[PDB]
Amino acid sequence: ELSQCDREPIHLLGGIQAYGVLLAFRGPDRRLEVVSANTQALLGRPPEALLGKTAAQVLPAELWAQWELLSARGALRVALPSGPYRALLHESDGLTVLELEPAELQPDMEETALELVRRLVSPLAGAKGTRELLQTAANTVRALTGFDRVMVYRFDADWHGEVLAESKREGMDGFLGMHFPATDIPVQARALYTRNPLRLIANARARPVPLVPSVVPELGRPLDLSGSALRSVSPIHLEYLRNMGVEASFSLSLLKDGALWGLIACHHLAPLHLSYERRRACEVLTQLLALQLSSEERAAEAAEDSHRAALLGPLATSLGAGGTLEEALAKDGARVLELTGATGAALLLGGEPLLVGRTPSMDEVEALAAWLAPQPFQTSFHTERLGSLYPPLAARADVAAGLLAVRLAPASSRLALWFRPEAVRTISWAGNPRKPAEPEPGHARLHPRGSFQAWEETVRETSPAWKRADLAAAEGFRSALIGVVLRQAAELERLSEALSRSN
Amino acid sequence: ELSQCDREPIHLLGGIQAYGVLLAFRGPDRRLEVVSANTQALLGRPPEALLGKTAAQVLPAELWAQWELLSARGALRVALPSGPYRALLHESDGLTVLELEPAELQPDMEETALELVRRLVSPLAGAKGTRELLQTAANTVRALTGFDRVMVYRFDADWHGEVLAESKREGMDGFLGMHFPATDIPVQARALYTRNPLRLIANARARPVPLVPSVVPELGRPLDLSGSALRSVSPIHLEYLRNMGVEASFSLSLLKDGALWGLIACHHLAPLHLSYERRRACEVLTQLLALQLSSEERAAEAAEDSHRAALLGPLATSLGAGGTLEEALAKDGARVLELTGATGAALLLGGEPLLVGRTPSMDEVEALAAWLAPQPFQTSFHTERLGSLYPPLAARADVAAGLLAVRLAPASSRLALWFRPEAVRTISWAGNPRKPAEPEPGHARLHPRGSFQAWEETVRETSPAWKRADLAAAEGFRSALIGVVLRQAAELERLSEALSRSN
Ligand SMILES: */C=C/C1=C(C)C(=O)N/C1=C\C1=NC(=C\c2[nH]c(/C=C3/NC(=O)C(C=C)=C3C)c(C)c2CCC(=O)O)/C(CCC(=O)O)=C1C
Ligand SMILES: */C=C/C1=C(C)C(=O)N/C1=C\C1=NC(=C\c2[nH]c(/C=C3/NC(=O)C(C=C)=C3C)c(C)c2CCC(=O)O)/C(CCC(=O)O)=C1C
Repeated sequence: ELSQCDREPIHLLGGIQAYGVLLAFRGPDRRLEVVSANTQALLGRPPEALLGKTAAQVLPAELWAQWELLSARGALRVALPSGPYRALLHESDGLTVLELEPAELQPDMEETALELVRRLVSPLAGAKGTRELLQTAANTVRALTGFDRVMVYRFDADWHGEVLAESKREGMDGFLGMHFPATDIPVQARALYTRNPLRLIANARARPVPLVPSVVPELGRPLDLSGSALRSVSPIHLEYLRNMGVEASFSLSLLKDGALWGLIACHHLAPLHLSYERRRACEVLTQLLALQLSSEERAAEAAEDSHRAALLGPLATSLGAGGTLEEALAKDGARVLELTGATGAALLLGGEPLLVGRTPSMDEVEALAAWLAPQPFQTSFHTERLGSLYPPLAARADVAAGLLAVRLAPASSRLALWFRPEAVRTISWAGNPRKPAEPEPGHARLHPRGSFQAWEETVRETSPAWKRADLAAAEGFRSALIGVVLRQAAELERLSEALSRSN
Repeated sequence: ELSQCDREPIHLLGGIQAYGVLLAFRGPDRRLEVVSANTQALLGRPPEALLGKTAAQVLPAELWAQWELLSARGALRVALPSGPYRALLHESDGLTVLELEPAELQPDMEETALELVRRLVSPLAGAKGTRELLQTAANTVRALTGFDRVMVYRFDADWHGEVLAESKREGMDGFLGMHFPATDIPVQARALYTRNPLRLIANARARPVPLVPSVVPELGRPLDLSGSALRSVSPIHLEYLRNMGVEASFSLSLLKDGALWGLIACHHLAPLHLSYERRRACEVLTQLLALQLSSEERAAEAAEDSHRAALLGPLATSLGAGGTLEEALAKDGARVLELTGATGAALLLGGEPLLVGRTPSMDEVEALAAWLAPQPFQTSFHTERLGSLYPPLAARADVAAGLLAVRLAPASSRLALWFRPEAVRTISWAGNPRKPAEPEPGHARLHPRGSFQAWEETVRETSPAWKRADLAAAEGFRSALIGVVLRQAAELERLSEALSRSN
C-alpha cells in the first residue's frame, strides 16, 4: 500500500461501524433500499427478507408511533423491549436515513439539559490568554468527558498544524509543541470536518459492518454518509490510531468565520462511552470556543501592534541624546533588534556596514547589497526564502534563511538587512516529541518518532512569515522617525562644514 | 411618592406577587410557617387553619411523592387537578420554601432546550465590535421573547447609566442615547441584581397580595426572598412602571468579572408569559454575553492606543518637510486635536503663545501657565474638574472643563496643554423622545426629565475621564520621541547661524 489516502475519497467507503444501525427510506413506500448487516438483532428478521418491503410493516410499532415527531425534530426517546434507543433522521442523496444508537440504561433524569452547559461555562469566567483560554477549555473538557488526554491544534496558513494547549492525566508523554505537515490531514477530511461539528470514533478494535447493497443502482455510487455520524474511518487512519495507542476518539472542530482554525482531540486508551446530553452540550461548547477565539485573536493582534509602536517609540530617545547612532545601536541592541521579531540586523548608512546580533559575514552582506540594487523596490522588499532568489547564499542557512530590506535613501543605496532565523531554529526544540519508546512501529505513518520530518524538510530554507505587524514595523523603521535619522545626518554634515570653514 | 426611596428595604419587604404562591417549612416535622392569601384556591382549604401543620395533608399527595425528586433539581413540572403547575424549592432564613407557579400546557417535549441556544448563538457570527454585539444580542433576544421593546443599559465608573443600543418595532418611543443618574438604581438593588440573573415582572396592574402571617414570630421581621424569583417589587416602582405604561419586564443582567457592566430590561405593554425553557436559555445567554462583552471591551483598547501611537507619527513627517512648527500645525491642525481626544490644544516652546482649535484666549493661558508652576506635578497634571483645583477658570468651562498639561522643558516652565469641552455639549442630545406626551406626568418620574435632568446637574463641570491611552499619547508627545525631533530644529537653526554671517 503506497501513495494511498489523498487519492482515496473518504465520504464513500460504504462502511458502518458496529456502534449503530441505519436504514435508507425513499418515496411514499419508504422502501428499504439500503439496510445494515446487524439489523437482524433489532428487527428480528434476516436482512435480505427486510429488502423490498413497506416501511410500515417492517418497522416496530415503537419507532413508528413517534415517526412524525422524529421527522419534526430528529431526536426523541423510543423504548424497545430490549431497551431505549436514540433515533435520528438524516437526508443524503435524496434518500432519508433512519439512524438508531444504543442509549444508556441510565434513567436520564440526572444530568439534565443545560446544566452541563453551566458547568462548562463557569470556569471560563477569566481566561485572559488565548493559549491559556485553550488550556482552560481543555481542562474543562477533560474533566467532563473523562478521557485521558485533550489536545488543541492550530492550523498554519498553508495548513501546517501545531499543538497549543494540552491537558492530560499524569503519566503519558507531553505532546506540547508538536508540528505535523499539512499533507497529514487530507483536503476532503478538512472539508468534512468543516461541514459537521463533532466526530466520534467509538472503538478502533471494532470491525466495520457494511451496508448490504453492493452499489446503489439509481445513483451508481455508495450512499454518502457525510452528514451521518456513523462513518467508518479510513484504514490508514485506523492503523494510525493503532500505532499511536488511542482507541476511542471525540474530536471537536473549531471554526473561525467558516475557516477551520483548529481541532480539539479527546483521546483515551480504552473504549469509553459518552451520554447524548454531554455530546449535545459539547456542540454548544464548540460554538462558544469558536466565538471566543474569533474575538481574542483580534485582541492579541491589536495588542501586538500597540506594543510594536510603543517599542519603536523609545528608539528616538537614544538617537538624539547626544551619543552617535552607531554606538547607540550597540547600546540599545535589544530594542532595535526586536522591532520585527528577527535575530539579526545589518545597517548601511554611508560608513562600513554594521552588524547587530547574528548576521552574515562581511563579504556576504556587501555582496547582498550589491545584488539588491538592480531589482526595483519602490519602498521595501519582502521575501520568505533566499536560496531561490539569491543562489550564492543558498548554501548559508543559519544566517541567511530570512531577509527583510528597506532602502533608507531614495537615491543612495542605504540597506537595512533584517535576518530572521529558519523555522526549525526559532521554534524551541523542546517542542519536538523525543522520548523514544522501546517498541519499533512502522516509523513511516504514525506520529510517534516517525514524524515531524515532513515539517522539517517542507519548511527547510524557509523562515516564519512576516506578519502585517512585521511589515508595518519594517516600514516604520524604514522611517524610524525618518526625521531623526535624516536630520542627524544633515546636522552632522552642516556642523562639519562650519567646523571645516573654521579649520 | 413618600419618604424618598433609598431608605426603603427591598430585601426584607417579603411580598408575594399575584400568580404564584409560597409556603415555608421548618425541620423534619416541616412546620408550616407562612402561606399566601390566594393559595386557598390551589390548596382547597383555608390557609389560616394550616399554620404549623404537617406537609402530609396540607399538600397534595403527588408533590409529596416528588418532594425528594423536586429537591434534586430545585424546580419541576407536575400535573395537578387544576392543571399543570411548576414548583420550586430553596433555602432562606434557615427555613425551606416551596413555591408554586402557573405552568404552560406544553409538556416541554417539542422544541426543547439546547436547540434554541444555537438559534440565539448563530446571529452572533459577525459582530465585529461591541456596539454591534449588543445590537445583535438585543435583536435576537427580542425575536425570542416576542416582546415590544428590548433595551440595554451600561454603567460608568461612578454608576451613571448609559444606553448603548436597542431594538424596537415601528410605532413606539425610542430612547437611544438617553441618560439616567446613578441613584436611579438603589444600592440595595445592585447587590440583588448581582446575586441572581433573572427577574420577571408578573403583572403591573395587580396589587401585591399580602403574605400571612404579617410577620414571623421567631425573627421579628418578614423572611426575605432573595433566592426566590417571585419576590414582589416596591410600590414606588409601580408608579414608575405605570408612568412609562409598560406592564411586564424581564430583566437580564450582564456581569463582567463580578461587576454589573450592563443590564438588559425588556418591556411589553401587555402581559405575556414565558416558559422556563426560554428563561433557562436567556440566563445562559447572559452568561454568554458576559464573556464576549469582556473580550470585545478588552480588544477595543490596545487598538485605539495603537492608532493613537501611529497617529502621532505623521506629526514627525510634518517636520523635515519644508516649514516651521507654526506652519506644520497650520497644515496639520486637525491631527493634533485627537492625539488626546481634546478639542483645543496650546503649545509654549519659548515664544509667544500659539493655539489650535477652540481654546481660551492667550491671557488666561499665560495666567494658568504661571499658576501651574507652583503646583507640583513632575510629568503631567490631569484634573477632571478644573474649578475645584483652580477656581478662576471655573467661570468659563465650556471648553476648559478638563485639561491635560505636560511640561515640555525638563526644569524650565515650557508647557503643552490640551483642553476638552464640558460634557452634555459633546453628547448627542437624542435622549429626548420629542412628542410631548398628551397625558400629564409629574415631570420627576419618567423617561424624559426627572431622569437626565438630575443627571445633567450631577455631571456639571464634568468631562469624560482621561483614560490611559490619551495620557499615554500626551506623555509620548513630551517624551524623547517627538520632543527630540522638535529639539533638532534648534540645532538646525544653530548651524544655519553658524553658516550665516560667515558663509
Ligand atoms: C496521506 C494522508 C494521510 C497520512 C499522512 C496518514 O498517516 N493519514 C492520512 C490521511 C488521514 N488523516 C485523518 C485523520 C487525522 N490525522 C491526523 C494526524 C495527526 N498528526 C499528529 O500529530 C496527531 C496526534 C498525535 C495526529 C492524529 C489528524 C490530526 C487527523 C484528524 C482527526 C484526528 O485527530 O484523529 C483521516 C481520517 C479522516 C478524519 O478523521 O479527519 C485520514 C484519511
Ligand atoms: C430612589 C427611587 C427611585 C426613583 C428615583 C426611580 O425613578 N427609580 C427608583 C428606584 C428603583 N428603580 C427600579 C427599577 C429600574 N429603574 C431603572 C432606571 C431608569 N431611569 C429612566 O429614565 C428609565 C426609563 C427608561 C429607567 C427604567 C432601571 C433601568 C430599572 C431596572 C429595570 C427593571 O425593572 O427591570 C426599582 C425596582 C428594582 C427591580 O426590581 O427592577 C427601584 C426600587
